[PDB]
Amino acid sequence: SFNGVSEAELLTKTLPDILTFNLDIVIIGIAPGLMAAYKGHHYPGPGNHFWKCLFMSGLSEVQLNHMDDHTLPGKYGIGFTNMVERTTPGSKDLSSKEFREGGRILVQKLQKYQPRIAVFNGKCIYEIFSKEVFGVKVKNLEFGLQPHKIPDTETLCYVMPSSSARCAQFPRAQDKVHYYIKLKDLRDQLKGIERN
DNA sequence: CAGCTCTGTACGTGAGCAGTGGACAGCT
DNA sequence: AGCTGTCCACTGCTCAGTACAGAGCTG
Ligand SMILES: Nc1nc(=O)[nH]cc1C(=O)O
Repeated sequence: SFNGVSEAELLTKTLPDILTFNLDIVIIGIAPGLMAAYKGHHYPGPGNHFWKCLFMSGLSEVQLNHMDDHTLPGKYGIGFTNMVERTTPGSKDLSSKEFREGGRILVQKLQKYQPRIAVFNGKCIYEIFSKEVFGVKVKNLEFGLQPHKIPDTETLCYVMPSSSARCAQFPRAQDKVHYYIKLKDLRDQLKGIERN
């Protein structure tokens, strides 16, 4: 239990997406966790490396945490959303129907606000997104920039390893910070190419 | 065969938890 | 000195997606 709050109570709770227009980066999660639903703020968890990697990459340029998430769209042009709106404990707890339902809702949100870069935050959520939305399932899928824009917009797709600490292949935030940096370079490159 | 999909299985760090015990001040 | 308590340093845990092998497909 979290400070006396049952897990069943957290499952009923939802984590509201923080979204505006003209955003440089929208961070797409898998689906909000217990700690995330509890705090009412994105990427609380003690481990998750999100806020650590955000600082180490120089994106935030100051060390922040989940409570500053609402100030991100204004200052840093960074938004938040999820593949699945439902509050879930882990990824293995999600079915295929839920992912694809969330896939439709996600792409509709993405083609609504239309940011510069739509950043997936996992391996798996883009695998399903690419198969569902683009109808393209590629063997040996890779991280980083993707060949396909979301339909009828200019928004690029960028894939990163999940900021969750459950991932053994990327044990430390030092391992995942590499993609955050390249994301920053992509953002600066889109701004410079636009002003040209 | 060859390739593709599906299921299950195993894998590292470092933050936080409860339990443990040593340090140690306040007593008499 | 002897006893008893709090406090905290420290312990041993457990816990927050991804790659891949192999069974079961289909061409
Ligand atoms: N973006 C996320 N949000 C969550 O609530 N859990 C996990 C992720 C993730 O793996 O990116």
